[PDB]
Order: sequence, then structure tokens, then C-alpha cells
Amino acid sequence: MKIAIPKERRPGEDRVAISPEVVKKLVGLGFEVIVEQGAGVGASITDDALTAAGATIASTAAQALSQADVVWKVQRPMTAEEGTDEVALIKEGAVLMCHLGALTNRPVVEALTKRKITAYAMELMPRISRAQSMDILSSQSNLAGYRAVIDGAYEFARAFPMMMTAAGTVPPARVLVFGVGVAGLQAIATAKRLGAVVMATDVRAATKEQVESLGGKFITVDGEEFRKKQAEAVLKELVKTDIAITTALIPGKPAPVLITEEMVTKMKPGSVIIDLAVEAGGNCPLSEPGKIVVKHGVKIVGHTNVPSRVAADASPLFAKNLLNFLTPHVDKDTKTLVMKLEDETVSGTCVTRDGAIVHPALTG
Amino acid sequence: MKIAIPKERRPGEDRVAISPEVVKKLVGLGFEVIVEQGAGVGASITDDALTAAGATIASTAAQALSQADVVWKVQRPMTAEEGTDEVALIKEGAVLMCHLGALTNRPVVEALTKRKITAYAMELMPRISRAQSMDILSSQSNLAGYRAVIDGAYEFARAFPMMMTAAGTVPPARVLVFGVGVAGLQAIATAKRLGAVVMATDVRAATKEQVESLGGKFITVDDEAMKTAETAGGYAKEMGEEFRKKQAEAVLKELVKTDIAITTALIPGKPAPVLITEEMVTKMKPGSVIIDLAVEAGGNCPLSEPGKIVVKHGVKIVGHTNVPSRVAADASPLFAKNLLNFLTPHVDKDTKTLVMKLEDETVSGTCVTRDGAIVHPA
Amino acid sequence: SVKAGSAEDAAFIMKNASKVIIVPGYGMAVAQAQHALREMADVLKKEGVEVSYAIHPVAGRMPGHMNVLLAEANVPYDEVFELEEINSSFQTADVAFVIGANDVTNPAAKTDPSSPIYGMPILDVEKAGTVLFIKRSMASGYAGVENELFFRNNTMMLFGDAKKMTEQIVQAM
Ligand SMILES: NC(=O)C1C=CCN([C@@H]2O[C@H](COP(=O)(O)OP(=O)(O)OC[C@H]3O[C@@H](n4cnc5c(N)ncnc54)[C@H](OP(=O)(O)O)[C@@H]3O)[C@@H](O)[C@H]2O)C1
Ligand SMILES: NC(=O)c1ccc[n+]([C@@H]2O[C@H](COP(=O)([O-])OP(=O)(O)OC[C@H]3O[C@@H](n4cnc5c(N)ncnc54)[C@H](O)[C@@H]3O)[C@@H](O)[C@H]2O)c1
Repeated sequence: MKIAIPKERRPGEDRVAISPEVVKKLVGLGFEVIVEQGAGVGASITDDALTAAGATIASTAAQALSQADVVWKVQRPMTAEEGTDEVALIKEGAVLMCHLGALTNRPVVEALTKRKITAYAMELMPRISRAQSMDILSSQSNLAGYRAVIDGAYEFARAFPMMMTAAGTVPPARVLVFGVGVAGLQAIATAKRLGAVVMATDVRAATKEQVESLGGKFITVDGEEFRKKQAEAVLKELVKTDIAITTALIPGKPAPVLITEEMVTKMKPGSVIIDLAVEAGGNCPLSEPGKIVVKHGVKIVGHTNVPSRVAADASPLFAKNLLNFLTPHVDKDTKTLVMKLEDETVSGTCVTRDGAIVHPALTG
Repeated sequence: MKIAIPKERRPGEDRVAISPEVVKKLVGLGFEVIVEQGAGVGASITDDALTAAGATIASTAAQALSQADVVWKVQRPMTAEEGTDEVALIKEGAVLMCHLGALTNRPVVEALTKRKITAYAMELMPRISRAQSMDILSSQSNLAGYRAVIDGAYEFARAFPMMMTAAGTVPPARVLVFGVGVAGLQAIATAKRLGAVVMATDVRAATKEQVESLGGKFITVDDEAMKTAETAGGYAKEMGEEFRKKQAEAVLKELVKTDIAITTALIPGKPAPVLITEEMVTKMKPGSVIIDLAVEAGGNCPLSEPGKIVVKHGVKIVGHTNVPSRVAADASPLFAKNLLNFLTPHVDKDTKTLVMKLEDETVSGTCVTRDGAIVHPA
Repeated sequence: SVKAGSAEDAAFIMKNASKVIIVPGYGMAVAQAQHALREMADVLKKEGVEVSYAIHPVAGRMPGHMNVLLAEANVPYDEVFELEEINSSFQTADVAFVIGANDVTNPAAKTDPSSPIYGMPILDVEKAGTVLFIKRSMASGYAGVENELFFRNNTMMLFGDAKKMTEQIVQAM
């Protein structure tokens, strides 16, 4: 042990599943920490920074992964069906911890099972107070919400704050946040601190108080019936909105349409839509993955992998989630990893183990 | 009497010298306003909003300027040499007010002179407190300062604010702003708005209080020599090679721990002073960003290149051109009002004519040519 | 069964008093009590009392919830500390001013294995001489559990709105 972290090879992925801080902790647990050269370049973590923290630098991904008992990475490994057989590089009997997307990607789970790899899908972390520190959905969504506002401000041709000047006043930007989960809340905070007037809406009831606790105002004064009924008090505010930020996901199913093409026609030109739910079909039908499309005078922005647009802050937090999940199972003496099966964090997240698919949702 | 505003034909210029509010005031002064069709599209000002305000729409740039007694542009008009002749479109004997760039651009001046056109170069506004309302340098550089931080945040792979989280603490970004004029002060406010720790430096002594009022921490260098730094007009002078080394040494302690460097330093009639050399950027952290707002006047960083982001020594050096046009929808109404406040004191009550007061120091310092005679002492 | 105090009684406890740790949470954000909180901090600081802020990783309802609101209210970064940095200092602090936090301070997180909050690290506010909770009623936090700190000798319960109470606490100073 022998824990390895390769470079992320999927297009546009600049995150890495390590930091120098976490390297120091891993050798303290009794690990030889190996990492592929160039792995942290997108995250602004040089090979010298990892070496100074105690890691060994391997020249290729195969060398990095050959002898590794534990493997950490961010996105799921590529299979031979995708052209790059990354699971083949993982040692037989080893442990993989990553964002697997296991419930939507059975082929990688099958492929890992063929080599008897024990895979821990980090997205399936149980929602308990103890495992908040292990939670990659929260750590990565949070930065994506911040980014949404930075992207919106970059695409917008007016300034966010009100400015009272000698030559006249320019008003503040008006922001509307659809979906007030982790991303939406940080988008509300970032928009508000930049000086924007911020409205927000959500289906859940407790959200209204959360929106107000960041100084926003919640849209409500007074089956498919959410979509038809909601957009009336919302439409009033949407017509005045400069930046619309949509963050709503339904877990498993495609994303709910919160802004129709009809609704974007009634928006003022120079407006921008940030669709953070674009990878699940979008909250706007006009959005296209990896593209900024202009229609009806409105920019519909649909960047992929928004956490990787904050890769240098995202990667340390991801590596910490991995460390916080890992650390309780290292027997300090006798240099071993014993993943306790009574543990809810272990049982909820384990997908396959010792050559057999373990998770109830994935079993035959 | 008739006023006209064409659309900006120059590459990338999304601004316009008009707004619906300004149209209404010109109609009140006694002007028929003929804006070109789709002139405010880059500034998100519709023709309808101009029409309802009291303007008329014209189909082409030539039709808008055909009978126009006065013309407002943002940037200087393109000559026949440049690609397409806008200077010939303007009616002979009319008056022209814009950021003409008179001192650097002499061919445009003599072309306007040869058609008897009276040109008013707005960058040559005397720096007097009553003329802040009509000063295009301040209105546009203020928005450029805001935009530098947005540009910085966009090119940076980390977040600006401190956030204590379950996954660990994301520390605040450290920003350093070189030169605290109008742009630098707005860069401090906007960076502090986003939760960054902000350092700043300048040659002028009075700006130390301004940095501290905005919550930044000032970098003192030569407090003795900073009292002999500001001119009578309020602008900086060339400090010399010895101060450059004194400054570079003092700023190094903070620049090696800085994430975003915004450089805004300018000296009238001179190339922009070098504040971050290639030796200094090699000392910086990888993933760091430099925003060179002085890139069109040489650059405060030699590595910066006009209209491009340059990646070198692990650092992005950003050097966009025409930074106010990246905020064109806010920049344009303010540019229009700068022109209105310059023009308004010279329109008669019920004569229906314009008599630019030749006695006024505001008027004399601005004027370039008039009736085919270059009046400016250039 | 709770020692229920008021704005007047809670105020002079903090006046002298040599060291104060402010522990803000979701109720501080809900009330928007943060300008009034830094006001109080400046009233403590100018007299000579040591003021610091202890921020729990999951205080409020989002990552960095307390940070943005304290940044808005102009509390400086050099006075704000994370859990692992500040947990030792409660032993030396006279008072733990808990403003709208609850789950964040609950010692059932390390005591009671049956609870949903068990194993989450917490701020050790109990080690301070007195614990001032500001909180409108006896209702639970997010986790839905009772806090045993509410009803033990060293604690004082201030039943009110966090902004209203803190403003009322600033009166008596
Ligand atoms: N930060 C994140 O990213 C999170 C993501 C979602 C989940 N999350 C959880 O949330 C709580 C937050 O703990 P905190 O102590 O800040 O608050 P709580 O312990 O929940 O409760 C604070 C108290 O604030 C009070 N409260 C609520 N409103 C007010 C006002 N206006 N004034 C004063 N006090 C108020 C209220 O009691 P009351 O209703 O007054 O009886 C509450 O009991 C914690 O259990 C986290 O695991 C956090
Ligand atoms: N109408 C008016 O009265 C009027 C108009 C414009 C500006 N001003 C005043 O003039 C001052 C300058 O404003 P500006 O934005 O036009 O300045 P500017 O654009 O000419 O330059 C920006 C800043 O760079 C600084 N600088 C130059 N060389 C430097 C170096 N070597 N190292 C560090 N800093 C250096 C200058 O001191 C200045 O503050 C302000 O105080 C402003 O209020 C007045």
C-alpha cells in the first residue's frame, strides 16, 4: 500500500484526486503515494509540489497503477468500449474510489468486476451528519454554483453592482436562481455580494427561508402540473431578469424544463442563461452541452463539467473527501486497509467487491 | 437643428454614443435625433426604445449623417485608408464629438479639417472637478476596473472568497492592484466584494487613504518621494530607474503570494511604466493571472500582448483591447451622458442653434479643428 | 427545565469577561444579525475584550454561509477561525456566545451513538465558563434532536430573534 492517482484522461477534465496536503496525511497513514506525472497541471499542482509532500512521480499511467493496492481518481475509468481501457491498468484485487456514476454506468461496474476490483462509488455516500466531510456532490456543486455567477458576469455586457457616478447611475444586475440546493445557494451568495438584486425559486418549502438567509427574495407572493402552474409569478420576474441561473436536477431522471423557448422570447436582449443542469438534458431546451448558443437575443450558456472550471480549488476538496472516507479504515499498525462492513458509509457506497456486484440496484 | 448617431463599424466596438434618456434631453434642447438602425444592439438598446424616446430610425450610416448638423461617435471615424470612409459620410460644416484620439491620430484630423468639420476630442478634457460629469476617461476606466476583476475571476481556476466547508477551507484569493486611479479603485472594490484579500500600490500619496477606505492594505515604498509624485493636473510622472527597483523590491513579498495582479498604471505622453518584469512573473505561483489594462499604451507587463491571453511561466497574462466595450451596455449610456454634459451648456434657449462658448476652458482644450483650421496647439 | 435569560442579563456577562468566542450558525443568517453582531464585537473589542469567531464546517445551510455574511458585515478574516484551529481556545474563553447555532455545538455528536448527529465533529463550547445561546424557542435544529447543553447550569437561554436580541444586547453596553 501503494495508493496511486493517475491523470484524468477524459476530455476537459482538469481535476485530480490528490493534493500535497493529502499526500502528507497518506504517508502518515503508512502509504507509499504514487502519482502520474502531469496529473495536477490542470489543478495547478506541480510534480515538485507532490514530491515535496512525500509522493513518488511515475512516468506513465500504467506504471503508476501497476502495483497500486488503492486507486483514487475523480471520474470513472474508461473502458475498452470507449477506446481507452483504463480498468485494465488497475491491479487485480485492488480498491478503486472515485465518482463512478455507477447506477447509470453498469459497463464500468461489469469491467471492474472481471478483475475482482472492489469499487467504492463516492456519489452514493449516505446523507448522514458524519459523512458530510466525505461528500463529493456537495463540495463540487458548491464551486459550480460560484462559477455559474462568474460565467454569467463574464458573458453579461453590464456590471453587476449599482454604480452612482458623476456621469450618471447604472442600475444593478437582476439575477434569478432556479433551484436552490448547494449550487443555487452559492450562486445566490456570489450574485448578492457582487451587488446584484437576486430572486430565487424552488419546489421545496424550506428553501424560502434559506434564500432569505442569504438576502435573496423568494418567488411566491400568492405528474406534470409543476411546470404549467409555476411560471406566472416567475414569468413576471423573469421578464426583468438579466442573468437566469438554472440548477435543478431530479435524481436519476432527466432535468425538469424550467425555462421554455417561449419563456426566453419574453426576455430582454443581452440577457444570459446559465444552465448547470445541461448534462441531464437542461432546464432550458435551447441549451447545448459545451456550447454558448444565442437565440432571441439571449445567450444560453451550457458548459460541461463546471467543477473542472474551478479545478485548483475543486481538486483539494475532492482529495479531502476521499481521505475523510478512507482514513477511518486504515489499521494504523500492520499497514492494512480493512473496510468495515457494518459501516453505512462503506455499505451504501460499495458497488462491487472481490469479483461480484454488491449493490442492490445493480445486482441481477 | 438635427443630431445623428451612427453604429460603430470598427472591429469589436459594441458601444454607441446614445441612450433613450439622452434622446429625450436632446429633443428637449431642440434636436431631431436620427440614430442608425441597430446602432445600440451591442449595447442592448433597441430601436423601439430610441423611437419611443423621440428619435427617428435611419436605415444606413450615410442616411443618418446626410443632413446632420451635429454628430456623436464613440471611437474616431474610419478613413478611406483604414477600409471604408466614414469621414466623407458626414455633412460638411457639421460638428463632431467623440474619443477622437487626436494626438496619436493625425490623418483623421486633417481629413475632418479638409471638409470644414469642427472636431471635439473628448479625451483632451481638462481635469477640473465640474468636468467630472463630462469626462470620458473616468466613466470608461471605472467600468474597465470592474471588468478586470471579472476577467481575472474567469481566467482563474480557483474561487475568490473564503469558504469554511466540510471538505476543508478554500482560502481567499489574494489580489494585488498596481496603480490606484479610477480603474484601480474599482478593481479594489470589486475584488473585495468577491471576498479577496486586496493589496495595492501607487506613486501618489493621497491614494493610500483611498485604498484603506475600501478595506485594502497599501504597500508603501518611498513616502518621501511620493509627495513629489502627483502633478498640478493630478496625473503621475516618470519616477526613474532607482524608484523602479525600490518599488519592485517592496512589492515582491506580496507578489509571490498573489493570485490576481491587475495593472492599471499610465503616464500621459509616455509609454506605460513597467511594473511586473519577466523576472517577476517567474517568481509567481502557477495558475496566477495578470490583467494588463495598460496593454494598449505599451503594457505594465512586457509579456502582455494586445487582444490575446499569453500563458508563460505558469501564469496567464491577459491583455484585452477596449476593455470598456466588454461592458458596452453600461459604458454607452455613460459615454452618451459625458457628451450631453459637455454640449448642454452651449445650446441656446429659443434660438434653435448651438454656440460653443470659445471663452470656456472646457471648450478650448477639447477642440481640434474648426471650419478648416486646426486650432489645437499640437 | 432551562435557565431562560434576557437581553439585559446576557449583556453584562460579556462586558467583563476577558475573552469571548462568537459561534454563529443558521439562526444568525435567518435573522440577518451579522451587522449587529460585528457591532457588538466592536463594543467588546474597544473595551479590551478578546473577540474571535469560531466557524463550524457545516454552520448555516451552505458551504461558507457564515463567511459571506460576516464578510458583508466587514468582520475581518484575521478574527475568523475554522473548527480545528479554534477548538482548543474554548478552555481559555469566559463565554461562548452561540448566536443561531445548535447542531454545531451538540455534544451528543461524540457522546450518544444512537443519534443522527453522532461522529460529526463539533465546536467544544461547553468548555467555556458560560454558554449564551440565542434562539427563538426550544425547537430543534436541522438534525431534529435535543441539545443537552440547553439545560445545564453553565448555559443561559436567550429566547428571541437573533438580530433583535443582539441589537438589544448592544443597548446595555
Ligand atoms: N452548512 C451546510 O452546507 C449544510 C448543508 C445542509 C445540512 N446542514 C446542517 O444544518 C445544521 C446547521 O447547524 P447550525 O448549528 O448552524 O444550525 P441548526 O443546528 O440547524 O439550528 C440553528 C437554530 O437557529 C434557530 N433560529 C432560526 N431562526 C432564528 C432566528 N431568526 N433568530 C434566532 N434563532 C433562529 C433555530 O431554533 P429556534 O427556531 O430559534 O428555536 C435553530 O435550532 C447542521 O446539522 C448541518 O449538518 C448544513
Ligand atoms: N476631472 C478631474 O479633476 C480628473 C479627471 C481624471 C482624473 N482625475 C484624478 O487624477 C488621478 C489619477 O487618475 P487616473 O485614473 O486618470 O490615473 P491614470 O490613468 O493616469 O493612471 C493610473 C494610476 O497609475 C499610477 N502610476 C503611474 N505610474 C506608476 C508607477 N510607476 N507605479 C505605481 N503606480 C503608478 C498613477 O499614480 C495613477 O494613480 C485621480 O486621483 C483622479 O481623481 C481628475
